Amino acid sequence: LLHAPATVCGPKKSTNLVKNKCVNFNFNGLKGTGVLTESNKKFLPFQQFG
Amino acid sequence: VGYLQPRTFLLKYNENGTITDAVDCALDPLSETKCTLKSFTVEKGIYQTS
Ligand SMILES: *[C@@H]1O[C@H](CO)[C@@H](O)[C@H](O)[C@H]1NC(C)=O
Repeated sequence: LLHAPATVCGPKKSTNLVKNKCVNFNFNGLKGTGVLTESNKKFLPFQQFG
Repeated sequence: VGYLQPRTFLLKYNENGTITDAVDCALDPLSETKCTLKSFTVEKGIYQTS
């Protein structure tokens, strides 16, 4: 448990996607509450949140 | 070869998500007024800046 960010971990379990529902989303360290819908806004490939 | 030091940049983002312009907040006082107003265009007047 050396003083560094670790590179060996376990696979974090996932979930199927849900549309138009108040859910407790967790997108890579994004704890919170909201609903999920599709978007027409275009990103760049190195973005992940907004 | 150049150096990096802690200073503030006011950078704006395009509607497509990319960065098209940035302002050095400590280069010249007009840019410091642009940083304190959080806008790239200032109007005529007095701005108590720093
Ligand atoms: C934004 O991206 C769209 C997608 O193709 C393109 O048509 C448009 O010209 C782009 N606008 C700018 C200002 O880059």
